[PDB]
Amino acid sequence: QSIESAFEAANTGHPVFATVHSQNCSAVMRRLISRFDESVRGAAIYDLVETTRFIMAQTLVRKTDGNLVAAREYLNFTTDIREQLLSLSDMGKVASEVRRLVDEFGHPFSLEAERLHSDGIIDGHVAKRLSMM
Amino acid sequence: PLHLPILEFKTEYRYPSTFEHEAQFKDTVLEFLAHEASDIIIKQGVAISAKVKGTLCTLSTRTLNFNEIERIALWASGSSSVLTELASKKLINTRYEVFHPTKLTTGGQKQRFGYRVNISPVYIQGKTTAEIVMRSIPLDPLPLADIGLSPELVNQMCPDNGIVMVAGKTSSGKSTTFSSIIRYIMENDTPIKGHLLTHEDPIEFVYDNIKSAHSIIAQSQIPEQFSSFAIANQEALRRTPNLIMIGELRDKQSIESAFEAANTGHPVFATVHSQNCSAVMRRLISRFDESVRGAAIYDLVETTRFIMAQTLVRKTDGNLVAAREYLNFTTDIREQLLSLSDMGKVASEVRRLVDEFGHPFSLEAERLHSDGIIDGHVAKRLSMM
Amino acid sequence: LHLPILEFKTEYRYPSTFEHEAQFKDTVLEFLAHEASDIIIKQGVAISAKVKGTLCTLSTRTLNFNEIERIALWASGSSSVLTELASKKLINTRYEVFHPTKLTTGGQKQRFGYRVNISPVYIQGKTTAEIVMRSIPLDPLPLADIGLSPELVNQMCPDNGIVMVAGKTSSGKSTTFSSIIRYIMENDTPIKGHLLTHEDPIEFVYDNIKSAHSIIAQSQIPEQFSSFAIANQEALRRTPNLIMIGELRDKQSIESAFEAANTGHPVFATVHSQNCSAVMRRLISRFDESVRGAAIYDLVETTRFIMAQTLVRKTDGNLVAAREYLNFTTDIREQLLSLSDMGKVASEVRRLVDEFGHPFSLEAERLHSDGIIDGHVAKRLSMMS
Repeated sequence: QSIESAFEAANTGHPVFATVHSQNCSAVMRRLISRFDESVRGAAIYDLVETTRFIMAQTLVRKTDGNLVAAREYLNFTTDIREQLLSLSDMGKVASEVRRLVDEFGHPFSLEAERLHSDGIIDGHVAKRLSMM
Repeated sequence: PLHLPILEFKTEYRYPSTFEHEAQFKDTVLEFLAHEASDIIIKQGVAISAKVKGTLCTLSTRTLNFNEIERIALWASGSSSVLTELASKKLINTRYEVFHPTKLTTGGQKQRFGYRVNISPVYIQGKTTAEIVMRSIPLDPLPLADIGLSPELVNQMCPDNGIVMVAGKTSSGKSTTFSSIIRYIMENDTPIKGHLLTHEDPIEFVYDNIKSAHSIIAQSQIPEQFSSFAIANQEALRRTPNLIMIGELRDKQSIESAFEAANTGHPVFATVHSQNCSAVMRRLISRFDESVRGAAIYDLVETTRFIMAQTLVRKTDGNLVAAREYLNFTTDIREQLLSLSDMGKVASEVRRLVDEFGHPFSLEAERLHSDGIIDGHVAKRLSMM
Repeated sequence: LHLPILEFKTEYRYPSTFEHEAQFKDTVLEFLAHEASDIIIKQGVAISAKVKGTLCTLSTRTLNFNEIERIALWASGSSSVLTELASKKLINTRYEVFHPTKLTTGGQKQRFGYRVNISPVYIQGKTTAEIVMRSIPLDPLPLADIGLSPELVNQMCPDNGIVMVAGKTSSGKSTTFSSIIRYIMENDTPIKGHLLTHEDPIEFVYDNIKSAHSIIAQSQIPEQFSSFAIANQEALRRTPNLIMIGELRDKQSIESAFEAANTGHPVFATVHSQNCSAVMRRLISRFDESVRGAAIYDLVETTRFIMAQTLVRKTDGNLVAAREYLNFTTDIREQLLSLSDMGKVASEVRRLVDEFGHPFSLEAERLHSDGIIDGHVAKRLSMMS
């Protein structure tokens, strides 16, 4: 019911900011879809792709200092990306696709870990942990 | 000085030093109303602001203290226990009418503006207050020329049967479009005449002051008179309607019900939350499982007579115009979509068909921009959809 | 001065203000002189009726919410109906008007029968009722008129078990069942004796059906029994040879059907379902998983015959009933029982209707070959239902 209310607020023309307890963007999509039964699950996937504009996953990792930094995956849902997500003939794959697309067009946790690691903000170990997210 | 919301110059009033009385408050309200206000917001933290031209304007830099907002709150609520109720966690929505003395109607008596007033818990500088919000309530259906529609086009939108859909993100534009179309229906000789039911969320528009030779309208409120929209339609079948404003098509059951209504005798006006006509098609089709999806596409193509997506774009001038893309589902179009082989290309092909025979968003932006109304960039965005 | 059309009067002068029921019945009779089919009473406007589809009235004068109160009292079974309206109760009943001037029947008198919706509306800030009465056929229709073969309906009248006709609300299941009962008691059929019908709105009456072997009692279900559950509990207390129950809509209705059938009665049920498989699946879904096995067994064992039916418009422009049906024989039923998985029953039933029944595809083929439906219509029938 929360996810549906977010849908309606979005489609009634309003920015909706929402928090999700998932590890990463793929996990966000999959988790959101899990809420909806198979009978409604097509409609739900279409609503979710059509209304989503942007997905950020965050985690806290240890800086070389010992302080924490927020590493972020994000995918930005351009009209291109959403058009691509809709046209996968099987929607069981949507989540997977998102991953792919995040990898191709977004800022995956691997890329963020490379980026922190190049700036020396992060060790190799937590870099590896973080890419694995 | 500090960053501030915009203040338009006042009309017929000097700003109150402090909000002492409901007549002061009302005078502020109709000053706002001169600066045509979509909505008006009272919060203690900031000066009174209203949504003029879909932006936030404030009349003075002065910021109301909590007692001001308490008084205003008790005026608009009409209940002293308001914050008492707010701790009781009862949600407080009511109506607040303000009458502008000098203005009067075509006939009528005394000019009235309704507001829907929600009073909602907020939390600020460490504790609970109320925020008040007054949404202006549309007065009467606007003439079609007034809202940018030609009598011809709406003639297209007034079939003997089937489904006319208007599509958009915001409810205001749909309510306005369909209310205008219904007033035009009542006032003119048109294929669809007789009993007109509308199943509205907030009954936005009223038809008390629309003269009809041939037609009657019955309006029913969203939650409170009819619990469901399903309930309201199922009962609608019992009401010998000559046109059914169904409300939004959302779930499989809503659009199957719409199919039902159309496939008896009488027109159905539906709104859809999608950006353009192709998007309308694709979205409605989404509601249906693979196995049922063929039958569903057949029903959708055969029942549909006309699809309008509208948006609001900002003209160079400093105002908001409705951009409309529309396709009329004439028998040729319907046959062409039925003549498809995949039948899953119906969305694409509907796009193509809007390009060929409809009014695409690109053409609408080209015509708007060709005239003074919109700049090249907003025209670009408009064509993009 | 703009007005809907008003009739030339036959017999009576319009009341200054509606007070007595006899004025209202007289008005209905005036409308009937003009062969008026439906009547809308609403607050803003004069009492109107649809003559040949077009709205009309007996006077320019509008009605006060008071006389809409009165009229609502008269047409509806219940008293003080507005509180029932604010209780989100759906108020459909039936209303009868006997002809004053000794218009008599083939027998002794002549009566006119009305399906009365009362619906909540919103007028000028206030909740109201709109009333709509649709003249409805009084006597069940012969099989030939609704296109049923005596052989098939004999197929569908067991000594025991459940006969279901499924369909959309606007598909005239009630008509089918009324025809089937009239034929039941007019002909020599396996089912004879005391037949009870429980009808929300009672539509058809059997007062003019002479039977050699059977008596029929009809009970209206809001007004005479508070609930369907109560009426079915009471039905067994009586000595029924056939119980036309309600829609099978929730667990309790389905269970009442189970009880009636298992105490050795034909049970006639409607289901809100597009096809037979869909009927089975829907009924099974009503039960929790813990009880759903038992419920499935009961369902297959008590079912004797399943009809889904649609009204499809035919080449002429009029509409006829397409019917898919399966007869549940001992062999069919036991074959539904003897599955590795019972959750598959629905699927199976699909299969079975294709194999042993009259599927929608076959029905569309045979309608189309005899040139009843246009080919598009046949395709739609085959696609799903």
